[PDB]
Amino acid sequence: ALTEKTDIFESGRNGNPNKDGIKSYRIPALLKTDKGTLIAGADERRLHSSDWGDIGMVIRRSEDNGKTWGDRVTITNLRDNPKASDPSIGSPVNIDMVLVQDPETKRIFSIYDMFPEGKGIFGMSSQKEEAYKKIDGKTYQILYREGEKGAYTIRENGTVYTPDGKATDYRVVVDPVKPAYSDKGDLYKGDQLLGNIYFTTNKTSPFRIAKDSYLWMSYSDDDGKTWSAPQDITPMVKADWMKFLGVGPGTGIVLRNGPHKGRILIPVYTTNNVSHLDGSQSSRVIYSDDHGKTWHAGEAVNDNRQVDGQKIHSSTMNNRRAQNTESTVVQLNNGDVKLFMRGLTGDLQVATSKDGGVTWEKDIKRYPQVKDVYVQMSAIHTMHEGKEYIILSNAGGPKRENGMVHLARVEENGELTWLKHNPIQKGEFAYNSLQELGNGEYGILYEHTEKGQNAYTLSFRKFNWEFLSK
Amino acid sequence: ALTEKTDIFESGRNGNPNKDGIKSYRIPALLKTDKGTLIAGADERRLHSSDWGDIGMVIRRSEDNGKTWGDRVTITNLRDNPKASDPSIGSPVNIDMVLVQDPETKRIFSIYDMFPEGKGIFGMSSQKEEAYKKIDGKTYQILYREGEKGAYTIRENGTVYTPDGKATDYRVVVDPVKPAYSDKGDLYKGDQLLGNIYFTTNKTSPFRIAKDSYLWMSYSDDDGKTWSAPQDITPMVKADWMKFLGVGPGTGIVLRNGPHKGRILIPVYTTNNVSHLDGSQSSRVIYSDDHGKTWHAGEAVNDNRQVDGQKIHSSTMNNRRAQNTESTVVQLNNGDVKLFMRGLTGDLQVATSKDGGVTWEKDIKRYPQVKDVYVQMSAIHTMHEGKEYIILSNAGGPKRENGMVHLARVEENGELTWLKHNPIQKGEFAYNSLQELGNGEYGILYEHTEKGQNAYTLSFRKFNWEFLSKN
Ligand SMILES: [Cl-]
Ligand SMILES: [Cl-]
Repeated sequence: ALTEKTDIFESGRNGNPNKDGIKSYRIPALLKTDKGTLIAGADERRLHSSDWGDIGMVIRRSEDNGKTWGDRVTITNLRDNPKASDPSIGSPVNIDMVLVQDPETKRIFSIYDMFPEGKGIFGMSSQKEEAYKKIDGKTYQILYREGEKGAYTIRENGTVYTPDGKATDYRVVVDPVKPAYSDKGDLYKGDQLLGNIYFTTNKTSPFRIAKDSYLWMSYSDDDGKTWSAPQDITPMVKADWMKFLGVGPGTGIVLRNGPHKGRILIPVYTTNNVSHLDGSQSSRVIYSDDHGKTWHAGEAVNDNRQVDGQKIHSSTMNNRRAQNTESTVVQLNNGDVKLFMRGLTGDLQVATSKDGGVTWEKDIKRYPQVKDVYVQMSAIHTMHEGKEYIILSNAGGPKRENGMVHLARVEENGELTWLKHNPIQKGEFAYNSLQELGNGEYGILYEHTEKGQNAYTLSFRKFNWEFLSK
Repeated sequence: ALTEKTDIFESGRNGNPNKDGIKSYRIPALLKTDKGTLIAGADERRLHSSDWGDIGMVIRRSEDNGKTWGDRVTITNLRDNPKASDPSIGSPVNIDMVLVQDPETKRIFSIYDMFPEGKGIFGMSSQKEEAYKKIDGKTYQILYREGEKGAYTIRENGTVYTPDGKATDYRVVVDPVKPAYSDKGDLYKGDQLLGNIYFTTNKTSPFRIAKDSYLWMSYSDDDGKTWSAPQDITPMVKADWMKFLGVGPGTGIVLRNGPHKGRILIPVYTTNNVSHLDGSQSSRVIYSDDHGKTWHAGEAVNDNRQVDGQKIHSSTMNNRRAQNTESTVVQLNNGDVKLFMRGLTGDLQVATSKDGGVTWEKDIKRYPQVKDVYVQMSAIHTMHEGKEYIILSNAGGPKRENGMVHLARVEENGELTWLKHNPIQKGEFAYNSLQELGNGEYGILYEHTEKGQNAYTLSFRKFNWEFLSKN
């Protein structure tokens, strides 16, 4: 009914690095592929457990349904700034991935956040720094040059142009070739390596990008074995008013029925400049209708939402308790999309979209049957048999402890009735990612610590329907 | 050397309406056309002097260099909400115009603010209400229906579409036909008038637009005698983060030299949602390179501006003293654009663009020679014999009093050397608009009160180089 845990990504112990020199792993994502492979994704947090520092986006693959696992594959690992005073905040940062496979092209996507060097999200500029300029139709990333106000641009082949549109002999590595693409952003003047556009302190080159918040995507066409260079999808989805835009980590979906069948959905959330992380964190999805080539932002659950007898909008809100942050997305058989959102009510909050994740119904449903201690969760659609269910996993509480697997029935109505609640991991429990394995089996990859382990070790268990019904 | 004043728009006295039932006139704009005609524009503020209520955008024409003036022509006058409880805030509002003529096509433009019914800018929603939606390449105005969350849209022919994209039996008057276009926004079902999409209280129809801030444009091809229906240019220029976006009233310009020759420049200013009117008012220009067909926003003077050793951006700033609001724009012979900005320093603030108004130099120049009491100003380029000058008019102070005309030599590098400072109106003096008349003689339309006149009566005077040069 329930396997012992197998550690997939092992953290160090007692504040020290593990044998691989890594203190921490965080942020599990779990994906069952068309070939039957399991892909387990994580942040490899080398220096410490926080959402900054030197972090690699990594996966391991299992070809035997989770029994054994191959070598870590590093998707992306931006190089640290060797001149940074504080190495703990001294590297351009990637954190938080969402995995999903396109069932038609078989292409697998990892979408994750990026910040230039600094304390991650806390390293964003206090005043807006424009990150992109649209020139004669084409969108280019901006560079700021030491002691100058104007917006330089990174154009084709990575040639840097002056604010007034003249090509310089500066070049940015826009087609990285090094393992894990560690050369991305390197800045050259002709033949000479000068620095990196993602460095923001003690710079040895003239140029840096905006101190803002970015969304990157890498893809695999060989079942997770190798990965493309990162693709900067930010300007496709990030509105000018948005401060932070980041993923709700875990595993995204592809709509399997209705008019929008084939659409890829990725949970994300934003903040605004009015109240940032204090009162504006707002869930939504981004989506692709062309197999991951182009991306669009849906509306926020909080857009024109009625809260306490007054309307709010994700761009202007300042309401701590009306926030909804990281989320997990499921499509029902009736075509409706459900968004389960981390928040501050103490119980489960759920939004419904009838147009394939573009807009949301006027009310958020709350379920007091499922506690929410303000931590990430994952949920998946499952059939059994053939009655419709959703499995949702998160911390039971009262703190981030006692991992639970919750079973809901989806009524002919679209409503959910919570039937079963079963512990899956005693002790520390935080982020997690569920997947159907087939033949009545399910897998979960989750954050837990024991025996002095640093936050966190990511471990894998399998369970079956008999476990669910307990 | 200086004519006596001719009142062009006369306010009421002692808080009462004038003979035409109008309490107030405000916001002068003066335009010398290609034909020599003088167009004088204003807000005709019927009920009171404030930036809301029942206001018409009006002009008068002078064909003899300001001696006689014709009848008032009303460009736009949205109808009031007949069911509003408080008539003082009971009408959709237009305020604040900028005039300009395209020297090539001879088209004359009037660009002005619009708000739905309410207390003008103070009637904007406290949270963002989306005003436009893009669907299959086309941008549509949104309508909101009582008790429903979703965005209805006004599509082709004014037909209202449901949020899920189906045609309804409702239609909006998108091509208004009544005098001063007072039927604009009327909401019909079949042939029955139900109400108006600009009404926000005590509505008789199901739909209203976003409670936001809009920019409208009307044009004339017959020297100001008649005007087009208003064109909503907002979606071309208003970024998602912007709260207010409104004109810096007066007279805009067309660049006459350099790589951007022919560009129409219209001063505007924005606020953001972080500090709105308290800490974010920020000047910029909108512009057209295709004779007014399409419009674009330049960057703010405040965008990536260093202020006390720290950067600000117009979209995020909260700095009262760093604001710049209504402004007046001039192009120099060297091609630089100068933006003279209303602000809170006590003296003249000037920004410079080297790229035809799109981006601004890192420094704002302050000129101690010219006082600024926190009020609108105007400035024009002028050639004399033929050396290059700017004339700038505003209140000399200490309050909104003593209208001055300021003369600057423009130096080869674009610096301004202030030469002369002459009073042009004792007592009350506020908004104003200068033009070159020819000789050189010069005209000015300005706000002033005397004899108990309500804020304001707008008057016209001429002056010559001899009054300008006065020691
Ligand atoms: Cl560098
Ligand atoms: Cl109505």
